[PDB]
Amino acid sequence: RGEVAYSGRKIWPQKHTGRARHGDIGAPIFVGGGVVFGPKPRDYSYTLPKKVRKKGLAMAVADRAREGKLLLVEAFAGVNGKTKEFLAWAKEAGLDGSESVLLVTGNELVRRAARNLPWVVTLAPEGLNVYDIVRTERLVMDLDAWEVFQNRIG
Amino acid sequence: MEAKAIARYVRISPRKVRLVVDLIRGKSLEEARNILRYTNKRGAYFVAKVLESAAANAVNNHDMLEDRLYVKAAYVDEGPALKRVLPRARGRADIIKKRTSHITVILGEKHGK
Amino acid sequence: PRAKTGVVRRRKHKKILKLAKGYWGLRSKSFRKARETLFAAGNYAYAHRKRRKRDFRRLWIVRINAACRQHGLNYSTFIHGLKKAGIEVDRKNLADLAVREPQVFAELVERAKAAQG
Amino acid sequence: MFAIVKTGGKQYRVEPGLKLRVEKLDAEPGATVELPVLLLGGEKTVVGTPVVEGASVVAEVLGHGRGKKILVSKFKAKVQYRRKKGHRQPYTELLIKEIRG
Amino acid sequence: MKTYVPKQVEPRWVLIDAEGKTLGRLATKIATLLRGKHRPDWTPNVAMGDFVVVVNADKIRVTGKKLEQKIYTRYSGYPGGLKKIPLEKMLATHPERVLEHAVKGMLPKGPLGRRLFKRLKVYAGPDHPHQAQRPEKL
Amino acid sequence: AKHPVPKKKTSKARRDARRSHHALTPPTLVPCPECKAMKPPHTVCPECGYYAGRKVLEV
RNA sequence: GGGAUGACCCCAGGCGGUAGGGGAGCGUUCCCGAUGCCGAUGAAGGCCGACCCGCGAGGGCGGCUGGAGGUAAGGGAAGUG
RNA sequence: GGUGGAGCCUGGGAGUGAGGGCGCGAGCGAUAACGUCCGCGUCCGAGCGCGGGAACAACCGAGACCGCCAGCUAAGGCCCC
RNA sequence: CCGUGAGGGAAAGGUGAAAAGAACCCCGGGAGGGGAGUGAAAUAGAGCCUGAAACCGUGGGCUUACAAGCAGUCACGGCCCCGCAAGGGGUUGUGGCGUGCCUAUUGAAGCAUGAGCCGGCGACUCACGGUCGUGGGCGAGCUUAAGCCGUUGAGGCGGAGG
Ligand SMILES: [Mg+2]
Ligand SMILES: [Mg+2]
Ligand SMILES: [Mg+2]
Ligand SMILES: [Mg+2]
Ligand SMILES: [Mg+2]
Ligand SMILES: [Mg+2]
Ligand SMILES: [Mg+2]
Ligand SMILES: [Mg+2]
Ligand SMILES: [Mg+2]
Ligand SMILES: [Mg+2]
Ligand SMILES: [Mg+2]
Ligand SMILES: [Mg+2]
Ligand SMILES: [Mg+2]
Ligand SMILES: [Mg+2]
Ligand SMILES: [Mg+2]
Ligand SMILES: [Mg+2]
Ligand SMILES: [Mg+2]
Ligand SMILES: [Mg+2]
Ligand SMILES: [Mg+2]
Ligand SMILES: [Mg+2]
Ligand SMILES: [Mg+2]
Ligand SMILES: [Mg+2]
Ligand SMILES: [Mg+2]
Ligand SMILES: [Mg+2]
Ligand SMILES: [Mg+2]
Ligand SMILES: [Mg+2]
Ligand SMILES: [Mg+2]
Ligand SMILES: [Mg+2]
Ligand SMILES: [Mg+2]
Ligand SMILES: [Mg+2]
Ligand SMILES: [Mg+2]
Ligand SMILES: [Mg+2]
Ligand SMILES: [Mg+2]
Ligand SMILES: [Mg+2]
Ligand SMILES: [Mg+2]
Ligand SMILES: [Mg+2]
Ligand SMILES: [Mg+2]
Ligand SMILES: [Mg+2]
Ligand SMILES: [Mg+2]
Ligand SMILES: [Mg+2]
Ligand SMILES: [Mg+2]
Ligand SMILES: [Mg+2]
Ligand SMILES: [Mg+2]
Ligand SMILES: [Mg+2]
Ligand SMILES: [Mg+2]
Ligand SMILES: [Mg+2]
Ligand SMILES: [Mg+2]
Ligand SMILES: [Mg+2]
Ligand SMILES: [Mg+2]
Ligand SMILES: [Mg+2]
Ligand SMILES: [Mg+2]
Ligand SMILES: [Mg+2]
Ligand SMILES: [Mg+2]
Ligand SMILES: [Mg+2]
Ligand SMILES: [Mg+2]
Ligand SMILES: [Mg+2]
Ligand SMILES: [Mg+2]
Ligand SMILES: [Mg+2]
Ligand SMILES: [Mg+2]
Ligand SMILES: [Mg+2]
Repeated sequence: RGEVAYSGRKIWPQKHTGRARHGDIGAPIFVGGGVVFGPKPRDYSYTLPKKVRKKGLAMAVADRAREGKLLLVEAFAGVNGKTKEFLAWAKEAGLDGSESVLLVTGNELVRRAARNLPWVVTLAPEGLNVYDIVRTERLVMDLDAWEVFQNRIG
Repeated sequence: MEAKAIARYVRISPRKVRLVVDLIRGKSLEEARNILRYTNKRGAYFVAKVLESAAANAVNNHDMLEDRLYVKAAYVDEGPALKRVLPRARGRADIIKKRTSHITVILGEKHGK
Repeated sequence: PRAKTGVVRRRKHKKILKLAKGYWGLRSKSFRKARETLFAAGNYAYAHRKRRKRDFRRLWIVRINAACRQHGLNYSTFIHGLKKAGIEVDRKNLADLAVREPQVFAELVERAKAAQG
Repeated sequence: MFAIVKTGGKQYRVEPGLKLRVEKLDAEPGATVELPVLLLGGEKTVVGTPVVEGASVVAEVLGHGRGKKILVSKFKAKVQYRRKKGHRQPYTELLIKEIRG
Repeated sequence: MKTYVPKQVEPRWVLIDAEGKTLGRLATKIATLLRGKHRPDWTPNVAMGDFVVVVNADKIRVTGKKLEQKIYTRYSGYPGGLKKIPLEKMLATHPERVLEHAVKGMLPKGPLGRRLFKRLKVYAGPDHPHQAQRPEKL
Repeated sequence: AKHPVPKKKTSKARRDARRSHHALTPPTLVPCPECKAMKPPHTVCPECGYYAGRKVLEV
């Protein structure tokens, strides 16, 4: 009510008018009035225990591994960013879009090639986060990315 | 069959015209013509005007013969009121409503072949 | 996110308005008046869904009496007879016999006055 | 014939081939219940005592149903006290077979 | 549940001689009769009692000093418009009124009750005008 | 805005019940004896002209 | 107490209620779920219903209207009745 | 003796700090007040839910979970209403 | 628009895919309509998407001029309407029973407060601390802040400090 473009002038005298008691057409009341406990800008971010983040990252992977739905790689025949090519190597690897795949690798060329696939979510190894591992069905890391992962688990 | 008319937004209060319209409901065209011809009300004029238009329709548009005709149905609905100021004493401004009516008359035929 | 009233209030209102169909004037056209009329009805029905049981304990008794009175005894006695003749069954409801089986009834009276004579 | 049986706390005037619903009997449609509980007969069997110890009426359970909903509304003025509950009395509909007396 | 409903039945008439009966004691019985609570067909919401012709009204018995002491009141909406008429005067004139008033104040008060009273014919007697049968009772 | 004011809003029934008498009554006419026309009794209408009775136009 | 943990069974008591405390739920807006799924063989909303579910807040299904959106389970926020 | 929505200990959330009628024991009063102030009790408050008392918060009866066109009672009643 | 002035300060968005925005004829002074015609739709016809409620009407069904009431409810009965039936829907003639809602109070139907009715707006939040409780992680320990590097809805590092 203190931020609307209205004047703080008392609208009508306090007594003897036959009307309700009011002040400035800027208080919660009155349509054009101000809003009571409305939203204000605010930061919804909190610091989560790093140990908890670590545990979860692993847990996320482990769990994916238990279903045998994990699959790390050494390299990619179809390298040199080009979907057609990735789609190629895809067959070979057992990926056909039946399942959504989280493909994490430090090779920008590969990254570029997958990416546009509706079923592919792509990340750089140092971007491995729990949310993504879970939103996808199958997880595909290269060995150089399985390391960064290691250098982060305890 | 039947022949409709309707005069929208006439500008005479409904209550006032519902009064003359009720006079002709059910009468024959010919008989209803004489009634609002000698009915001492401002309304008559309007009603007559729409009544006569429905008659002109029943013949020309759906050929029914100016004889058999009789007001099968007729009612007047309320249209948007015209709000106007009326200066009262002591500063007071009052809102007088100049009502408006949608007069409707529907005709039909009596005997047959 | 803002969560305006939207459609939730019209619905709750027209719900009550339906249970009010049939009520006089505004008690069936305005949510406030209807809402109030219902509170009362809600209560009467409950209150009455009991008097009913008594309203018939009543009826039956007025009849059983009227009927066994043409046989020479009153409701008091009759019931005492029965209750005493162990035939504690009849049940005011079923002593409607007085209307359907005037003989099966009469027999029941004899048995009643007998249990006392 | 015509009899007067006692079932489910109440007591009804049954007869040959008919019946309404009585309280909820823990039997099964695929069954037959006997209301040994019986008084009076068409030819006067007035249970000189509680029951007519020997007679009885036989009824086949058509099945079980759930009564029409009744609504119990409690309201207490100037106290913001309201309560709304819905009610359905379980019933077991019978079919009278014969009165063995 | 069993039905009960008697359904439209022709009403029976009844002739009574009040010769030496004391009203109030007589009146009560004409009432039960008027609403027919003496028959297993009794139904609260319907006029289904007997019709009752009372003859030999007047010459009605009353105990104590009720003559001269029993007063009938009547109020016109006007000021000082309360009239007091002792029993003797009512019998002396309008004698059937004594037995009607008595009975009337013994019937339920709504529309029905008001209608059962139309079912009660009182005469200064003897002899009446109804040859529509007439079982005499005591 | 002054002294006596109505205590309650008169209900729709009560309002309409009062107008039970506002119903209009048909004009009373009769056939003119000189021409085929309806007009009020004891009055000179245009149509005919009254066996001379200072009438409108006619050739 | 049964305990085959069957959260369903018999046994035993209890169940008026203001200020209040406590425990369960219904619905609204929005986010993940969504490059999904419903949708012109008709979205949302509206108007009806004597049917189905629920103790209740409601949730269904059906007819009419409407004419382009809607959004499961499972969770998350809050200008939420 | 007494297994009770008894008690005791620790902690979280209270609300309440205008009470009222009746009985009994005192004061005040004028042994006047639907008065006033304490004491025990009890109801109302929050049981303006039900029966009786003509009607009627607190008098007599009695503590309403829901249903029944069954039964026995309570106070109060049983000539008609 | 208001006020001399400083100054106060509104309301008001939506045809349709496309104007194809209704030639022309008929009643009328016009308005407005009825036909014709456009369109998938004209109760999309122009302050025109959808178009609720209050409110005003026309037609029909039941029902009312000896009755009396917080307007309902329980029970029968009549008439009308559904379905083969059982059963159900609408209305209400008698009978029984019945002191509005909120608020405030010891106590309200109260002749104490508030409300004409309807629709829409309308009130226990957020930040940082604190204290209990609780779901987890790690536990002789736990944890980072600013900031740095990364992403561009990816997270790491950072032990000052508590
Ligand atoms: Mg400004
Ligand atoms: Mg300001
Ligand atoms: Mg100031
Ligand atoms: Mg005022
Ligand atoms: Mg604003
Ligand atoms: Mg003036
Ligand atoms: Mg002036
Ligand atoms: Mg006005
Ligand atoms: Mg009884
Ligand atoms: Mg009894
Ligand atoms: Mg009350
Ligand atoms: Mg209170
Ligand atoms: Mg009306
Ligand atoms: Mg409780
Ligand atoms: Mg929004
Ligand atoms: Mg999405
Ligand atoms: Mg289609
Ligand atoms: Mg939406
Ligand atoms: Mg709010
Ligand atoms: Mg305790
Ligand atoms: Mg504590
Ligand atoms: Mg104090
Ligand atoms: Mg005090
Ligand atoms: Mg004090
Ligand atoms: Mg106390
Ligand atoms: Mg005190
Ligand atoms: Mg006390
Ligand atoms: Mg004293
Ligand atoms: Mg006192
Ligand atoms: Mg005293
Ligand atoms: Mg004090
Ligand atoms: Mg108490
Ligand atoms: Mg009490
Ligand atoms: Mg009271
Ligand atoms: Mg009492
Ligand atoms: Mg009482
Ligand atoms: Mg209890
Ligand atoms: Mg008894
Ligand atoms: Mg006793
Ligand atoms: Mg100026
Ligand atoms: Mg076309
Ligand atoms: Mg449209
Ligand atoms: Mg559109
Ligand atoms: Mg529109
Ligand atoms: Mg409307
Ligand atoms: Mg009508
Ligand atoms: Mg009279
Ligand atoms: Mg009449
Ligand atoms: Mg009634
Ligand atoms: Mg106050
Ligand atoms: Mg209080
Ligand atoms: Mg008043
Ligand atoms: Mg008041
Ligand atoms: Mg005050
Ligand atoms: Mg208030
Ligand atoms: Mg006022
Ligand atoms: Mg409102
Ligand atoms: Mg509103
Ligand atoms: Mg905090
Ligand atoms: Mg905290």
